[PDB]
Amino acid sequence: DALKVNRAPVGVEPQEVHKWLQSFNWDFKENRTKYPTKYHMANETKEQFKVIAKEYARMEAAKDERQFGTLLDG
Amino acid sequence: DALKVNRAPVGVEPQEVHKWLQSFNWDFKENRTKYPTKYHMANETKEQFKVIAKEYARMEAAKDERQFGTLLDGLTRLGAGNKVHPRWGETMKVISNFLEVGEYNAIAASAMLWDSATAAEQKNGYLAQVLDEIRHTHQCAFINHYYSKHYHDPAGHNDARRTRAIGPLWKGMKRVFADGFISGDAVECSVNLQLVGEACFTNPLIVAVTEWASANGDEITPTVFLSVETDELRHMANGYQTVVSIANDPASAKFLNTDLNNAFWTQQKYFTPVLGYLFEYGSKFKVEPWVKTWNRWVYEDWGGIWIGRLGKYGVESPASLRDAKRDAYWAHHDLALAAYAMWPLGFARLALPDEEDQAWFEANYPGWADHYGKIFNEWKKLGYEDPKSGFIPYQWLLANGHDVYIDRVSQVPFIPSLAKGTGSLRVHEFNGKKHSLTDDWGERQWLIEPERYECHNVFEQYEGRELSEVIAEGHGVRSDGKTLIAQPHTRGDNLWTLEDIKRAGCVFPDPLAKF
Amino acid sequence: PQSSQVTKRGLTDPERAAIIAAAVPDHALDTQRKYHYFIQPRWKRLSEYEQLSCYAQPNPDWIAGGLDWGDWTQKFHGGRPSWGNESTELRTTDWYRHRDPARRWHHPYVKDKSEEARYTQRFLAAYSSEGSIRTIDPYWRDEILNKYFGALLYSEYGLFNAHSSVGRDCLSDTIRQTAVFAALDKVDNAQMIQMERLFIAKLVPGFDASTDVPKKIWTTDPIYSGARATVQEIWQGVQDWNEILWAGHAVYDATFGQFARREFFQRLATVYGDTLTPFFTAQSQTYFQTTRGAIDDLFVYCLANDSEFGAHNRTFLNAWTEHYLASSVAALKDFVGLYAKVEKVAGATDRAGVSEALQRVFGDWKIDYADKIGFRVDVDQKVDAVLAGYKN
Amino acid sequence: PQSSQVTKRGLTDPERAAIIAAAVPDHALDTQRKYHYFIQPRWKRLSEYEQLSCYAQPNPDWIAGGLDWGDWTQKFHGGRPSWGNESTELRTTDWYRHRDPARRWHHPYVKDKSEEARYTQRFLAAYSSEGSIRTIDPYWRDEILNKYFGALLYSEYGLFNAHSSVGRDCLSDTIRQTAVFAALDKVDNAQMIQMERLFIAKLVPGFDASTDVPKKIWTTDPIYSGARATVQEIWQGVQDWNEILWAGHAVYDATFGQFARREFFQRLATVYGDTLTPFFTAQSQTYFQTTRGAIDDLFVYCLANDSEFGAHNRTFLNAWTEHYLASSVAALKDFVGLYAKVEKVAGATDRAGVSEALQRVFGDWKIDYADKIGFRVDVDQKVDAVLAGYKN
Amino acid sequence: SAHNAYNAGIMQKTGKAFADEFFAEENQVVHESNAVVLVLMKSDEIDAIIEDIVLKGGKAKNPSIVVEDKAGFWWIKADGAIEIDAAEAGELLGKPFSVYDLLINVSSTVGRAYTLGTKFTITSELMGLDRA
Amino acid sequence: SSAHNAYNAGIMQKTGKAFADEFFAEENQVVHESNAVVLVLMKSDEIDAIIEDIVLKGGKAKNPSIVVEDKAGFWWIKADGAIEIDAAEAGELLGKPFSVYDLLINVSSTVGRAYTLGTKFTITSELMGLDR
Amino acid sequence: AKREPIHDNSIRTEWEAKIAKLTSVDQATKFIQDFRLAYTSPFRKSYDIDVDYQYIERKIEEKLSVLKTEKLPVADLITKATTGEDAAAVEATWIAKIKAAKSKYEAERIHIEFRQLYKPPVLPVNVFLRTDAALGTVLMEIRNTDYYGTPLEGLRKERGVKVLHLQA
Ligand SMILES: [Fe+3]
Ligand SMILES: [Fe+3]
Ligand code: NA
Repeated sequence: DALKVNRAPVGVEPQEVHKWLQSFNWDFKENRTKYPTKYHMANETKEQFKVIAKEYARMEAAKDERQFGTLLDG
Repeated sequence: DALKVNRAPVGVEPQEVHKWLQSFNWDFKENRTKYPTKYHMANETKEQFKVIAKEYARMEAAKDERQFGTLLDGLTRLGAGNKVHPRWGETMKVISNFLEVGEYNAIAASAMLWDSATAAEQKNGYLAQVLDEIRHTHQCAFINHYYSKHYHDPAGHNDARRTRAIGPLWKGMKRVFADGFISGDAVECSVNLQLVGEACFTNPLIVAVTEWASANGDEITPTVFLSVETDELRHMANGYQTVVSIANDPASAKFLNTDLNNAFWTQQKYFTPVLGYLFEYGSKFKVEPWVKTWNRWVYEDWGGIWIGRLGKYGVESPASLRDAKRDAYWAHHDLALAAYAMWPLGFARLALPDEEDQAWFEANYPGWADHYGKIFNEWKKLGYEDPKSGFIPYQWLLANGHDVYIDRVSQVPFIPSLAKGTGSLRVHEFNGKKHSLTDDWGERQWLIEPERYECHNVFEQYEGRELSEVIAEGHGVRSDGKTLIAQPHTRGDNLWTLEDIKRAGCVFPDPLAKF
Repeated sequence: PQSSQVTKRGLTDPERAAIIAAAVPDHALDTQRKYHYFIQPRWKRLSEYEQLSCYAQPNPDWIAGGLDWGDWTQKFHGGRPSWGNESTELRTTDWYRHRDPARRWHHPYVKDKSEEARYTQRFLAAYSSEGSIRTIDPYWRDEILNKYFGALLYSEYGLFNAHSSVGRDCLSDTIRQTAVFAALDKVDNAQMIQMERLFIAKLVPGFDASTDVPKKIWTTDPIYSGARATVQEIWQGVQDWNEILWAGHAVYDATFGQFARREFFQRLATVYGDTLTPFFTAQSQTYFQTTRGAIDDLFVYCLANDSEFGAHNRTFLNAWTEHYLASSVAALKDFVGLYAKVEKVAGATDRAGVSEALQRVFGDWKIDYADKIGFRVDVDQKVDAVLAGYKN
Repeated sequence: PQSSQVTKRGLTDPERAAIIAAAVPDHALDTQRKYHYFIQPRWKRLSEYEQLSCYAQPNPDWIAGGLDWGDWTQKFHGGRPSWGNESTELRTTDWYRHRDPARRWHHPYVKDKSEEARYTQRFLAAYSSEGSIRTIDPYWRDEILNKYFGALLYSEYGLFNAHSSVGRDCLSDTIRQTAVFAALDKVDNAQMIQMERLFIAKLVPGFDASTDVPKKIWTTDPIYSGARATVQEIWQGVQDWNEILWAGHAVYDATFGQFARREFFQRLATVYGDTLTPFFTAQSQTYFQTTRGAIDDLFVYCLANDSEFGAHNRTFLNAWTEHYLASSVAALKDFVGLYAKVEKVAGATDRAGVSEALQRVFGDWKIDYADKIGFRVDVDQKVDAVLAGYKN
Repeated sequence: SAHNAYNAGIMQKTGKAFADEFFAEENQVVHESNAVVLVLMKSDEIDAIIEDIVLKGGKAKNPSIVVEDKAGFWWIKADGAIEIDAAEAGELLGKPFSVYDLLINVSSTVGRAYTLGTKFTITSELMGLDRA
Repeated sequence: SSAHNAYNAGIMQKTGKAFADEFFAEENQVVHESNAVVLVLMKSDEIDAIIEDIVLKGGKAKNPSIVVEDKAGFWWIKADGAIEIDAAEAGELLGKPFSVYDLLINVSSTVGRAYTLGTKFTITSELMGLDR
Repeated sequence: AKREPIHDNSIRTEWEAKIAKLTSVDQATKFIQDFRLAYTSPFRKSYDIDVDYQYIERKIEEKLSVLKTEKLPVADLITKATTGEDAAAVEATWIAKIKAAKSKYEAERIHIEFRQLYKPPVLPVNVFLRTDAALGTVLMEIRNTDYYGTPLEGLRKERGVKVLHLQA
């Protein structure tokens, strides 16, 4: 209601968003690749490194800062 | 209206917000500083480096990312942390941790300038300075933190915040850039902390030292210290704005020359011998004579670009400068005698000057060989470095009448029978207590302000106690509980233990009992 | 060439590197590589935040928790120590106990605010390009937001300057860091309010971003009469640094400050079509909860429950709370007169809406602060006291 | 020890460093130190963005602007070249001309999004601690926001995958960077929509953050019928990579996308007491304006005004615009049926409010895109076309 | 201008010759100097600024500029003032470079320093005391 | 220990004609199945702590076949079966926030099947989706 | 003389035993005032506990402060000294006292004795800090008047030191 709520500090981890990515696709007749291929087998798999856009950027920027610090400074 | 608007991309630059900062203050009767001060002149000034909170963080975070990239990535991959000459790796135990307490006290001093400021822009600039001094505290900690992880002797790098309390050189550090800043007139901090401390002494202490580090293989300290000083531009600029307002009011200007002279002497009394000792004796490769470093940075550039230029507006050359120049030439050599003689009380491993060092000392300080050099070579022959010798030079000094005294004001050690720097012993009894003073400037400070200077010295606290027991009680040992952190040599073998110290039978006397 | 020698680097110069390598021993001289290993860790492992911060303050043993000994080298005229027990009424067995739960030393602090600084400017350049300001209620924009949200910056500015004496007087390193970071966040709030006003001025012709009207309202409008009196007292009326931190953050800003920022300007922005203000209140409210965690640790974990002085400290904390809560209730009673100038929205600006907003603020404050120091408070009584200033 | 040699570093090993010092000449062998100095700078001086990006694609001279020569080393079965002019109808004198006005190479791109990533999580932990969700209109939260803003993630997701063939087929380095960065921002939008729904689920018991209802609405509800038909065609119905970029960003997302994100969910959040959604739409709208700057440069500066093929390209751009604008107004006509389910607020959700919102979207689009390629459009005609789907 | 060199004047002497001048009566008070000292910590951006701005257009305007290599930083001394335009450096570096970014590696100043627009300046002038 | 996982194990010990004779031997003209995994960690402050206090202690205690070699700029690790690194253990070691995503900042190369499960990173010889 | 350990010795233990027997605010106030007059400042009566008096003073402060919160009404903690005097009257009395001092030697003793008598917990912290700062302002100003006017030989006589040694 307007008065009572859980005020425990929470966020949303990347894996929490990632578990719903598989449901972002929907079925329609043209939903298939545009390029020629010999391989037409079922290939609905899960990726081993759960990543979303925000977490991708955080990881790579962290790598960059250490790399460019070493180059441009040290 | 609901349809038409200028859709050009615009933001708000920091100077756009900053121009309205001065209007953030409002008038009420209690809107004044809480701290005692002699200065009550108009001081509504503008800060030369417009900065707001968001831009402050952006600037400093950008400095940090490059600094920590160099340390945690590049230099670690090179193994640079153990590529430092042992003398300089030991020196950075003292330099970085002692500076750390100066940075930490600068937070509190900058808060007094913040509190005593009357213009909103000035209060804004001093908060940024307060934040910078926090940054510098953690930067100094990070140097010793990094040394603890990668350097061949982490002991003393890893616990100075308690092991520094054992030795006498730490007492003077708590005044030079600490108590001397925060325990006095709040707006006078623009003179002692800023016009003197930041504008004069940070340059040799933080900038010039980085070339000595590089010469001796240390690239960690230049990475950090050079980033530290980038903040000092704003700090110097903040203080100058207040010094101008002081010089412009005749009632305020009549306090400036005395405060300047007291500040210069207070800081140089410790800075000059201690830093000169750490530069020349705590290194293998010398960049230049310390007295030339002092001449370049303190006397010629600071004294000429700041004090000499301000002479056009009533600021006088410090009356104590003559005494200070004598200290610049000899006082660090005097201090080396006390530092080497009382080595078990520190937290660093020391190295007697080798034959190449001795030739360098005598060439650049003629007379050094026949005085200091002969003493160090006699100590070596007596077994200064050998843990089985039972020899510690402090007892040797006493047996030959070379008593060590502690200045009640500056805490700087003084050996009158061996000193070539400025000083003469004055021993006064007052209210049933004996006090030793060492120069004309400190004695005036104590005579006029005795209740400001009641610092206990190591001889008063340790009187009658044996050396090894003081060290053990103060945790001055390595993780084995027995081997000393401090050593009289920089080699990996034959390290001294508490039992080695105990065999010498060194007991602290009362140096004033004979008066 | 140059007049001074080009110093050869010991790291790369072959001759000096060989000399250094011969002098460095082939083994470590100790195995203890944890920087300040003797710090008592608050959490399961010692943190870098603690390693870099703790015992940086060189307190002697006669200041609770200090590891040094003896008197200070130089004191104030008269004898005031550099730091001393006379600086606050509160007592503890160890002033070093405090821990910021966010574990902020300087670098993570400026790192986070730098993200906010740069993203803010990217947001403003896109917002101006979007033209989204076109749908804001002009009366709210011109007569309520510009004037009274602008006036609110002076509350944030006064709370910022209240920390000046705290930054000098407080007795430990972690406390000093908490206070200074909290001070910057307050002056940031005041600068961000002005930034939004300057931003709107670039989008709306005739919109005056000068602080003349906001300052006149803060200093003379009875709507801010109680708030300004309270801020002047917390800032310039006391020097007990624990009283300043408690009265400032745990009482005044937690009650009046939270109502003004969150219940009035942020909430009503989302009923008057204001798509801009929530971006700025998002920052001040994030800063408030971060500051609260550190303020909560100092006064509740450390002081109100100190093994020897907990009840002693609660005696002073109770007395301070009673005084500054009355100030804050009087400030809110003055402030809710601003609802007489706003467009009526059912459930938000009517009596029932304002009542529920006061129930949230006073109710949250009882849970977050009052219950933790044993301060009894009747929430409905405090709500009804403020509502006495609400114009039906 | 170890089986392989511990390699001595030439930078620090004295013996190897001395050998290197003897081999390095005592002077530079050329004075041109500007990396790829021959790139034609778009601005006053060469930028690092251009230095690192331009001519990375190894095009031959028979692809306009290429500096190489000869055929590709390996082509598709049948003869399709690695890259070829057959990939798009549009022509230019130089495919390398495009410049992102934000000058984003990979590092500034992830640097900025990293700031948004970390600040978002700090905002959510503070927002949940603030309890500000308590004042949101529950009907908007449960029946409009959760269901139809959730359904909108499938629009952003489809636009993201429309770039897959673009990332392979497009003919220059700066274009490829623009296309890929735009694709990540779209999938970010869809992931951020789901993040808000999962976040609300932690605050409101009974709130279902599953995508079951949003997906059912996206795939079967007539409110999104036109939008989904358009996204399916732009994503999977065409392979001309310029057509995809233009139809996707310059027509569909610039009309339907901007109305849904900015005029509906972001705007109405600030009339129904939603203090949470504006934080998320702030990012998607920032990403849109950033993408628009690069898309504007590709199609207006470079293609619609190419010295030899400007009018030629406008012929195709006009035909694409006519087709995909008709698709977008049909999408908008379906979408404005959602106003029949919202609580009526005068000037926002009534006929006049929706009309003024459509006038902003279509009016801004005429200035930002249509006027620049010579596409004639009657704004009032398109507004009245959409308003035919609005229930009075 | 060799009078601005790090090892100028007394710094050339060693041994007794140095001590004789160091302790000379006329050198027991400070001497007013019209110079400024600027320290720049070495980095990619700073080394480019030193070579193509300070040692070119900088020294062309102020021929008294002396630049010395001090391992980890640049040592600069000149008569009157030293200026660095961040806008000029930004054109040189090819990346965003405000006056705030310039200060990232500006380590030390001996003199009166300020920022005016995109320009950083350290000057011998005593602002607020000297005539405007 | 296990010398068969060393960088210079087997044929790599030989030089000259001896190396060529085995390199061109008939049985060495087809690949041979290996149960090993190879993990590469680029050197850094965080990684060097993880190598010394995790991989060379509890790591090799669980998997005695682990071989670690110094390759100047990176660590070379080879072991039978699998290699695992728990980011939670590293975070306790470093005293700062350290998720499994932060652990991957300096994990350079993998020869084998790699994945993250919770806070643990693992590279295994198992062919997931095919084995068992 | 042989000093005992720094942080744990018989002097501190013996004084902690004396402090534990204080049972009233009045008794503890007399205890702490007598202690500060006897063992603190350059005008103390005795240096016999010099390396221990600061820690012992801390323990006396802690005892008096807890006794205050246990026995005194809230208003007394804010507006009264534990001597019973009105805190504001104490401030006005001692500010007027130091402003009437005819020399720095008179002014220094007024400031020193004020701290000896009214250092917290005797005076409320807020009142004490106000007065201490006001007193320090006057003391600093009169001391920094002709700071170098009196030669050291005259300063030694004005201070009243017994000169034990002057190096040639
Ligand atoms: Fe500093
Ligand atoms: Fe500073
Ligand atoms: Na297929």
